[PDB]
Amino acid sequence: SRRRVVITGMGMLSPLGLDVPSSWEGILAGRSGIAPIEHMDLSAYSTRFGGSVKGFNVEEYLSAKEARKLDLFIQYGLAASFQAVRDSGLEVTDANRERIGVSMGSGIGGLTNIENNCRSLFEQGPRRISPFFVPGSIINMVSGFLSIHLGLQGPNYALTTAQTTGTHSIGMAARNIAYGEADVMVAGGSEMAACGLGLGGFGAARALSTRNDEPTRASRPWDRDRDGFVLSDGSGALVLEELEHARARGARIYAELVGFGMSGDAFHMTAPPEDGAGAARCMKNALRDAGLDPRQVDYINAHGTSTPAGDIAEIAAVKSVFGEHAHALSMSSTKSMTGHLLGAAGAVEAIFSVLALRDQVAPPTINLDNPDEGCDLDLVAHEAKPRKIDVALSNSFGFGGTNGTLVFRRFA
Amino acid sequence: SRRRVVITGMGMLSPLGLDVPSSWEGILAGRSGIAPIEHMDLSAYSTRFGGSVKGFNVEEYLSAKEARKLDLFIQYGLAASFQAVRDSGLEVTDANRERIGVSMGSGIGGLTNIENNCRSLFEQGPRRISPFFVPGSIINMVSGFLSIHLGLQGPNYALTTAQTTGTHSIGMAARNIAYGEADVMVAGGSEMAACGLGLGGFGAARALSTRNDEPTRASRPWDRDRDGFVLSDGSGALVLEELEHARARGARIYAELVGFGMSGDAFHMTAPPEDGAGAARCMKNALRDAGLDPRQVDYINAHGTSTPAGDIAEIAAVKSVFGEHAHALSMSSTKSMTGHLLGAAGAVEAIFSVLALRDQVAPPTINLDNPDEGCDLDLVAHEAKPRKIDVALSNSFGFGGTNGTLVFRRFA
Ligand SMILES: CC(=O)Nc1ccc(Cl)c(C(=O)O)c1
Ligand SMILES: [Mg+2]
Repeated sequence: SRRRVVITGMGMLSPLGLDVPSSWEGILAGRSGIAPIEHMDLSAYSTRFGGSVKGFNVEEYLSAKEARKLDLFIQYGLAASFQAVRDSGLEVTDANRERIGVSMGSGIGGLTNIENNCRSLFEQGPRRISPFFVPGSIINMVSGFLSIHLGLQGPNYALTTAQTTGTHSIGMAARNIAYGEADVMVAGGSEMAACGLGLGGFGAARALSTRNDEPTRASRPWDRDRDGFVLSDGSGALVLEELEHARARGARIYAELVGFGMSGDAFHMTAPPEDGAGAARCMKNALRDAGLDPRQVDYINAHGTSTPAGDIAEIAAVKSVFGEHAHALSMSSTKSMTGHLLGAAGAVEAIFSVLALRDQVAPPTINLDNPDEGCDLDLVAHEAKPRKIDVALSNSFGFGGTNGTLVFRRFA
Repeated sequence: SRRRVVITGMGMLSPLGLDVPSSWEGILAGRSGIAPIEHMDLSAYSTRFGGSVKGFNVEEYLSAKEARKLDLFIQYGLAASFQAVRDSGLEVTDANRERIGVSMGSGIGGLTNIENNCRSLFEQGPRRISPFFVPGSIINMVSGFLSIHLGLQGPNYALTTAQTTGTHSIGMAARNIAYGEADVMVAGGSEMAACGLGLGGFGAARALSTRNDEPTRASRPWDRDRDGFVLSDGSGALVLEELEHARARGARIYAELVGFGMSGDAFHMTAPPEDGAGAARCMKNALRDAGLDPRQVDYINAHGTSTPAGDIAEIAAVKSVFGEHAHALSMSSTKSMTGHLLGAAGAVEAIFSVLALRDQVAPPTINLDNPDEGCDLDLVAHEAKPRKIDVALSNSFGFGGTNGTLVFRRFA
């Protein structure tokens, strides 16, 4: 006998914009946020482009003193969190602060800060390591700093499930509210892995696109010429709220969160099984959680990373769960435009799924010039598609075979 | 309709032993696991000792080839997880594999591997980064690799809540089972932060004991001469199981998990409030969750890190929650012997709390020569104390003001 959970605020940094409306305008226009990386020298690397956050001004959110302590992934998570809480109009008081929590996560966390501190350590020894190195670099410090700044005393934790983090963070936060452990949660994820270790680590695994001549064409989910994912930075946050709580204060409700599914593939450390069996189990678990028939799904925001094996596994899983209904729904990958924000991917894609419901439009899969063998569903190639969307699903599948699915519905 | 949750298996690597029985024998004997660190040169560091895992043989669990790809924190978490599943006697089958999940977490994760790959990048170049850098370093890969090796297809995730990680991992895993999302979970935490960035980062904060001439006396919770925590390595895992599921297969039940609390302090990024208000809120949440009178608590395994501020905050929190009953319960810090396993602390201390119920004994606080002002409870100084224990609490507090409490009870 679970409580209902609605979305009352959203916030974001992405390669398409410094907030949700600017990002979404880009999504509906089919704009690429992918460009050559300017913030470090990648002349000797096989991939020299990605999705950067452009023109981020941390002093809109933090003092220079505060910002110097915190890794960029924490700055980005706090920017999205602050935006979402402002967007919600929630007032934190002594009467409600024990009922408001935070679960903001990251896949990889503080790589840039670890690189910088490794420079000090190797060239000078331990005495030059920052006294703020540990608290400024660990993944739970978005949740930590947001709770201290806003006086949030509810459940305070952080998920780290690689590329599934943002999806699991939102799902588990929704369960906190549904089961009475909180009335409000700020949830989502953040990532800034564009450093030598990030580009070099994924480069060494040969996982990245190397289309340096045309970065905007590199991310091409389900296209026959795809050659790996595009690495991107950013953050997404949602304010999740118990429905009667939202109604009592006259909150603007964007959508309802009706289902959350999880599964493990138990298959391989990085590759999905060819048939997407774990992804299928995860989507079926999310529909059973929501009490929905597969035929009720109108739109899927795919994981769709532009990897050879991953994109085909997702078609196979959708065909398995939805049967002939797979030919009626629309499915798109916004990673075609944003690239892969890793731990933040599921958070920004949850927001895109909520806005697909608000605006009754399926975002395009750009760059889908020549769909690959078996890639024969409605993948919204090239241009956004206005259509009826009552139910939207968002998928994330990550290293270790860890899967998450969120189901959103229009709220009346 | 919440289901009951019991503990049916446990596993561990600690500074006292390579499994649960050897570690617990050390605990009941008042043995220190703390020694000068041998695995690197710390002559330039202000702290040169800690709790290392001694004589670990990963080849008892994994191929040498597989182990070379994995940070030590992942090797340690897998070892504890394998032990716990073997200890439980559970058989993974097609009929139950979707109902068995894993939530193994870490505070800092793969710092040694990230440091070593950073050294390769800076001194040689990006082509020397390991192709296994990402999957061998990120925190979700204990859950990932355990699910691949055992065939576990249920909920697969990882928490990272700094020094609260193991406690939160066990509590949220118990909620998964209680609410019907799984029937079995393997849950706990692992840590190996003894690298330059670890010892140097905590050293730069002045958080560590610097008692280099007497490492076995350094960790001295509530003692007037304490001067900071002792950094330690290892892992703990529990098999959590729905009660009817355990009974149906004739499982040996160690104890029941009856309560779980979370709270945020919302106070400071690293320091606890002097009055322990967040810790008190957390313990009250956990006792109400368990439907208990506070007078039912017989034993508290304290966080008890040997910090000036933390240890006195915990006395204040216990006096606030328990009133006159604070003088009737026994409370001890096993960190007096193990040191602080950071994200694994809550997992190993949950195991010690369960063994205090099995053996009807309060583990000692060693080194408690001169209890500090106001530290006037039964802190089980020096020697283990046999006594009646029906209910045991385990507390963890961490950076970002994150708090967790587990309540365990004897099972008939
Ligand atoms: C459908 C499915 O299971 N896809 C999947 C799983 C895991 C990863 Cl890591 C990726 C990817 O990033 O391409 C794709
Ligand atoms: Mg000792």
